[PDB]
Amino acid sequence: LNGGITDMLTELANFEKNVSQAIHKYNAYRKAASVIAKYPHKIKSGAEAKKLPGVGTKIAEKIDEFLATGKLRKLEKIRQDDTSSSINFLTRVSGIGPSAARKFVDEGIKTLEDLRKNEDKLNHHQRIGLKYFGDFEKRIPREEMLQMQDIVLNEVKKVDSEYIATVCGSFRRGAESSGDMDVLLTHPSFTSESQPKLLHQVVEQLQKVHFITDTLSKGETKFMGVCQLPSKNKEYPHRRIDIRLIPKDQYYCGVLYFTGSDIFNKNMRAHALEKGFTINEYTIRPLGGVAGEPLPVDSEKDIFDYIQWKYREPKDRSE
DNA sequence: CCGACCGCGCATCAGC
DNA sequence: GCTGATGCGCG
DNA sequence: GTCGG
Repeated sequence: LNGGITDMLTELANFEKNVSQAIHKYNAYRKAASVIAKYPHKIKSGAEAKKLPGVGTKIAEKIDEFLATGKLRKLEKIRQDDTSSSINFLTRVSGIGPSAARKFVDEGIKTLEDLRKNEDKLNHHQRIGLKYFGDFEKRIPREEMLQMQDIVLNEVKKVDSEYIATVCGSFRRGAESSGDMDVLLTHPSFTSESQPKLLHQVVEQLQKVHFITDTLSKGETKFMGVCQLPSKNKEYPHRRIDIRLIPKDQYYCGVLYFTGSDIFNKNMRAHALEKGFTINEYTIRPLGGVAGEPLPVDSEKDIFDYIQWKYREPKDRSE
């Protein structure tokens, strides 16, 4: 409906973040693009959009110019500037942030090919990001997710039956396609007052059956890496998977949190306020304005009960 | 007018 | 070698 | 860049 405007804003956001290294402007722009995309009328002026939360005076000028001229002068000058367009592109490589990008580009490294020539100048995460540059930008069709979940839940169940695993993200809301695979893991012998190699044991199994192919980073609670579905002798693209081990007594707060949507938790985090509780990523604690101890949570329903809110199916949690 | 705008786990580096 | 800072990715 | 205290 307003495809141009939201593209323009998203270009602007990518540029403040990657090139100006001004992350707050980056979120301001995308915030603005977020609300404008969710606007059931074709915007007809800057002023019109100004009535929106997240759209201020400056973005309003840009919308008038884009509407009037079909382009934005600021963006043009930016696209025809090799430095900032080459820094902006390099960040598409996982492991290359604003700072690394600019660094490379200062010393001539501008392209994927320049990166291959210089593999010896990238860290491990970066090498892997370079390797799977195309694959990481692909979306994961649901029926692959489904198939991926099956192996992950299946291989966890096989290390120790007490393991609990939940693939969250938009996928848990039944979105047709995901961007990565986010699994939350926990285990009875693991609380806020508590085994030695719980995550490891599971990452290994998944490696042992050739499902996990590369590790970006791995510690006692968070795993970031790459996986791939087996094929029938045209191989599947490689995909990003995170795996997070969480204490059992905060597990379900976790699940609720990493299921979103961002907006659903917003209207919930800030509805539980009305009713006298503070929800966060870890716990639901009561308010006295001082927060008491965390309450027991045995499921997602429990959290919904505390704020006496009707339970909302992950699917219907779009907002 | 002026500061907030999430803040955390892991990898790596800067400074001893 | 150790400790704290920084970069990066991510709900 | 936009917001709200």
